[PDB]
Amino acid sequence: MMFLRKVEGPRSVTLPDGSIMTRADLPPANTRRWVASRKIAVVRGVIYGLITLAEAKQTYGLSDEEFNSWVSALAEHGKDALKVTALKKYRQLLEHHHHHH
Repeated sequence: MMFLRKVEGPRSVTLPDGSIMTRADLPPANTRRWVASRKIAVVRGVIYGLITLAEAKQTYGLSDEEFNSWVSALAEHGKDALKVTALKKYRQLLEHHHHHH
């Protein structure tokens, strides 16, 4: 089962403004203490780095409102609610990824 994203060598993803993080620092739903950086790392890590919210909800979904509260903290400006960086990208990307030339 191969994916369109050839990622393995990089090992770490870069968040829009949050440096690089690996697939090892991901809170495996359990975790111990969910701190701000810890929570924000989940939403940015799963959505921007690894998988879709389908898997991120089944694995890292914990409580749906809880997950929303992380995104809400990352939103700040909620007029459009779609202009949220992590969500806008996860939404816009589905409509034409790019075009390699």
